[PDB]
Amino acid sequence: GHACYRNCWREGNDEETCKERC
Repeated sequence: GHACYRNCWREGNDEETCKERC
């Protein structure tokens, strides 16, 4: 499971960015 809300943002996106995705 699940990195689309873990380091998803920590890479080079915001906490909302992944939101629209995952």
